[PDB]
Amino acid sequence: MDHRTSIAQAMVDRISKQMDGSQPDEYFNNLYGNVSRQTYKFEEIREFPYVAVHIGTETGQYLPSGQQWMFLELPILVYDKEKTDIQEQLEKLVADIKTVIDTGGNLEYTVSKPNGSTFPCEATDMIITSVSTDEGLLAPYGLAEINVTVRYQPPRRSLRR
Amino acid sequence: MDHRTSIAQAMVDRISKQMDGSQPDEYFNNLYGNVSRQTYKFEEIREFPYVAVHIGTETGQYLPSGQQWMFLELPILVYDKEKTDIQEQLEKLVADIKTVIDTGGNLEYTVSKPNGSTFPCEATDMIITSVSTDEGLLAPYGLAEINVTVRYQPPRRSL
Amino acid sequence: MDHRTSIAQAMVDRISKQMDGSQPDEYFNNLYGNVSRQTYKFEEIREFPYVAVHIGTETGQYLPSGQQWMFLELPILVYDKEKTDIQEQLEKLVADIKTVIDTGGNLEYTVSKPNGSTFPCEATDMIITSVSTDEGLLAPYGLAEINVTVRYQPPRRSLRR
Amino acid sequence: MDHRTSIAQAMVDRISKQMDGSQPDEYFNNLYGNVSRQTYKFEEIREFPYVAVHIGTETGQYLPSGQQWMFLELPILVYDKEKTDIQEQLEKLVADIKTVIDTGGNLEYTVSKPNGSTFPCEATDMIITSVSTDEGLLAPYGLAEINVTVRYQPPRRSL
Amino acid sequence: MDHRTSIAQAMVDRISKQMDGSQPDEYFNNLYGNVSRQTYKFEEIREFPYVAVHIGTETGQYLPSGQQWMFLELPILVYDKEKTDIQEQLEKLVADIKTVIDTGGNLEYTVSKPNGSTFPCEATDMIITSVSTDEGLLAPYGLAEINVTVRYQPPRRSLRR
Amino acid sequence: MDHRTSIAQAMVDRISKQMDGSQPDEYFNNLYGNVSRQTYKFEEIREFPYVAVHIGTETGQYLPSGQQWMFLELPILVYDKEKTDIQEQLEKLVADIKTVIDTGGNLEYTVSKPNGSTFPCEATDMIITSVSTDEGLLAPYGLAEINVTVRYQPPRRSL
Repeated sequence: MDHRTSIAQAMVDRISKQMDGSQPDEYFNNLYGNVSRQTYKFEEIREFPYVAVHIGTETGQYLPSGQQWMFLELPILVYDKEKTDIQEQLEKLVADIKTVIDTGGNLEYTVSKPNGSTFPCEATDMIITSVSTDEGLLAPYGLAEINVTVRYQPPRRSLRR
Repeated sequence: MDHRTSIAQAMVDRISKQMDGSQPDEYFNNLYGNVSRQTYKFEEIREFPYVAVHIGTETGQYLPSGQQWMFLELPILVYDKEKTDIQEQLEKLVADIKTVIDTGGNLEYTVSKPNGSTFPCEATDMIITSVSTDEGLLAPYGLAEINVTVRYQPPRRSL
Repeated sequence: MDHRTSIAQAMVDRISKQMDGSQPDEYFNNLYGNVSRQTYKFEEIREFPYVAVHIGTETGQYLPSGQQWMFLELPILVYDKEKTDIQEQLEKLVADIKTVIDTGGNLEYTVSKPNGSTFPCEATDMIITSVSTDEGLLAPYGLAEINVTVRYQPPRRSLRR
Repeated sequence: MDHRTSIAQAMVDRISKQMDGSQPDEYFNNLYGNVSRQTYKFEEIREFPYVAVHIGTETGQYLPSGQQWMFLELPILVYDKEKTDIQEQLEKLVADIKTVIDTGGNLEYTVSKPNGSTFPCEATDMIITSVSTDEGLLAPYGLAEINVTVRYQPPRRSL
Repeated sequence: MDHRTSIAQAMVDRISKQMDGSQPDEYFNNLYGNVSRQTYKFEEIREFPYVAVHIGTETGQYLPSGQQWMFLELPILVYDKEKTDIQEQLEKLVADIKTVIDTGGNLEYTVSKPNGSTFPCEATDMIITSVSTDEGLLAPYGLAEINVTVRYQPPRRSLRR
Repeated sequence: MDHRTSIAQAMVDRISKQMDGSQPDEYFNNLYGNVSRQTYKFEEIREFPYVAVHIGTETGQYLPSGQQWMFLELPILVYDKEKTDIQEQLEKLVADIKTVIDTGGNLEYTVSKPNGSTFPCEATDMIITSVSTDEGLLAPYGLAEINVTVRYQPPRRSL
C-alpha cells in the first residue's frame, strides 16, 4: 500500500517531461531540467526557476468491501529570482504548474512489487487546494506555495491472506 | 487559470483612472497619481494619501462540468497625514474606495495568453468584507484596513 | 457609504447635550462638558467623570435588492477617580450611559454629501452588549468597559451609476 | 438599569445576616462578621474564615415588548486556615454558602432612584455553576471558587 | 449539599479495605496500608506502590422538581518503583483499581448533618474515563493517570425552608 | 480490564515473528531483530532498521448489558539510515508494516490472570489512521510516524 514516494516521483517526472523544451504554447517557462524531490529547503538550490515537491501527512478511511480510500497531500514551493517582476513571475510559474496538473490526463504510477517487477497503475482524482505566496521581505527572492491533494486506491491486499 | 497579479493590476488601473482629478461630485479624494502594489510596507512612500493593495490566499472548488470557481482575497491599506482630523480623512478615503468598488460595472481584465496577445475578459462579482480601523499609537499617521474578495472564472476547462 | 465617524460624532454630541446641566431626574452625573472622541488613551484627560468612545471593526452583508446591512461596533470606556466608592459611582455613570442610549429616540445623522451640504438621516437600531469592569489594581482609579452595536442602512448608491 | 453593585451588596448583606450567630442547625460556620466586597485580593484580610464576592461581566437580550433580560456573574472566593482539614473546612463553607443561596427565597434589593428614595425590589432566580478549588501549593491556606449567576429585570422599559 | 470529601474518603476507604491483605484471587497488589488523600504531590511519599486521589471541579444542572444532578471528578495517580517492569507494574495496579471501582457495589457515604449525627447515603453511578500513562523520563519511576466521574443526588434541602 | 501492556507485547511479537527472515515475497524489510517497547526515544538504538511501539491514552464507553468497549491508541515510529533514499526506505517500511497489520487475522493475546495461568484471547479489530512523515533537518536519519487504534473487550462484566 501507501505508494507515496512513487506518487511523488511520478508527479515530478510528469512536470519535468510535460514542461521542458516543448510546446511553447499553453505551457511557457521552459524549465531546461531541474525539478526534483530529493534536494530542497533553500540552502543549496544554486539555480533558479526551481520548483520543489514536498511530502505531507495523509488520512485514511475504511469502506466495507476491503477497498481502501487514502487521502494524500503534497506541498509545492516555487522560487524565482527577479527578472521582470517577482509577483508576475511567481504567478506565471504557479499557473503553469496548475495547468500541467489539471488539463492533461490522469496521474501514473511506477510501483515496485515485493522483490518483483513494476506493474503500472492509475490514480483516481487530483484536486488543487489554496495556493499562497510569500511577502515583501527577502526582496530579490520570492516563494509560491501550492497545496495539492491526491486520492489513490491501494491494491486490495485483503481477502487474500 | 490562477491569474492573480492581473487582477491586482486591473484593480489598480481602475482605482487610479476612476479617482484622479475628475468628477468632483461623488468622488472626493483627488489623488493626483499614486496607487500601486509594487512598493508598500510603510518604509519608502514619502507622500501620504497613499493606498495600497496586497495579494493573498485564494480557494477553489470543482463544479462537475469542468467549470472552475475560485474566490480570491485582497487586503487594502490606507494611510493619511493630518490635514484636519485623521478619523475623518480615513473614513473619507474608505467611503470613496467602497463607492468606486461597488457602483461601477464589473472589472476589466487583461489576460496574457502564452506567447500571444492580450484578450480582454471580465470579473464576475465584487464583495466587501469587514472594514477595520487603526489605533491611537503612531499618532500623526493612521491606517484603514479593507477586506475585499474576488471570484473570477478562469478561461479554461478540464478534460 | 460608511458614515462611521459621523455616527461617532452624532452619538457623542447626543450624550453631551442630553446629559449636561438639565433633567436632574432620571439622569445623575451632571457632566459640565467633556465627552469626546478625539482625545483618549489615559495620558492627557486631566479631569475626571470623563467618558470616551472608541472606533471598532464592522461587518457587512449584501441583500439582493441593492440594500446594504452593515453592523458597526463602538467600545466605550469610563474613567473616574474616587469619592464615595469606585464601584458604585462607576456603575452610576454606566447606568446613566445605558439609559441615555436606550430610552430616548433613534439616532441623528449629519453626513456630508460629496462637495455639497448636510442631509440628515437616521440609524435603524441600537443593541447594547456585555458591560465589563476593571480590577482592583490601579486602586484610586477604575474603568468601565461597555460595548455597543449600531445597525445603519448605507445610502443605496447602487442602481444609479 | 445595570444595578449590579446593589445586587452584590444585597447578597453580601444576606450572607452576613443569615450566617452570623444564629440557627446552630442548618448553617455551621458561625461567621461573627466579615463578608464584604470592598476589600479583597489576598493581601490584607488578616483573619480567616473570610469569603469574598467579586463583580464580573454581564450579558443582555431584548424581548419584543420593551422588556429587558440581563444575566450576571459573581465569582466567589473562600479562604480557610487549618483547624483540622483544609479540604473539609473549604467544603463546609461552600456547602453553607450554597444552602443560603438556594433554600431561602428570592434576593432582597435596595435600588436608589436618581436623587430620590430607596424603593425595594426583587431578583428573579438564582443559578450556581461549577465549583472549583485550589491546589496543593500554598499549603496552610485554602481556596474554593464559587461561580453563580444572577438574572434581574431592570425596572425600566424602552419606548 | 456538596458531600465531596465524603466521596473521597469513602472511595479511599473502599480501596483500602477491599484491596488489602485479602482475596488473593481477583485483586493482586496487596497494599499493606497506605492509600490516602491528605498527603500527595511527589515530595514525601517515601514508600511505594502508593496511590493518591485528588479533588477536581464539579458541574451542576437543575431539574424542575427540586432535584439536583451534580457531576464530580476525581483524578487518581499511582507511583511505582522498578521491580520487573515499569509498564507492567503500572498497568497491574491500574487494572486492580479499575476492577475494584467497577465490579463491587455502589459507593457509600459517611456525610455529616449540621451539628448532629452521620446518616449514610448512596451515590447513583460511577464512570471511569480515559486512563493516561507517563513517559520515559524520570526512568525508575512512572505514573498512570486515572480520571473517574461520579453522579450523586444532593439532599433535596429545598421546598423545606 | 485495562490490559494495555499485553496488547503491546502481542503487537511486538506479531511484527517480529511475521517480519524476520521468512517469506521473501510480500514482506521486504528482513528485520533480523529489533521491534520492542522497553528501549526507545532515539538515544541508544545504535542500529537503525529499528521500529518502536509506544503506549498512549485510551477511551471507554459503557453499553447497557455490563459489556465494556475500550479504544486504545498506539504511536509507532520507524528510523532508517540511508543506503539509497531515506524517503524510499521509510515508505517501504511503512507499507510493509501496514500490510502486516491489516492482512493477517486478528491479534493473538496472552493475558495473565490474577496469580494464575495465561488464557489466550483475541482482539476485535484493527484500524490505522493518519501516517505522518519526517522533516528535512537531521538529514542522514529519518522518521516515519504510524498511528493505530485498538478496540478490545475486557474479559469481565459488571454487576
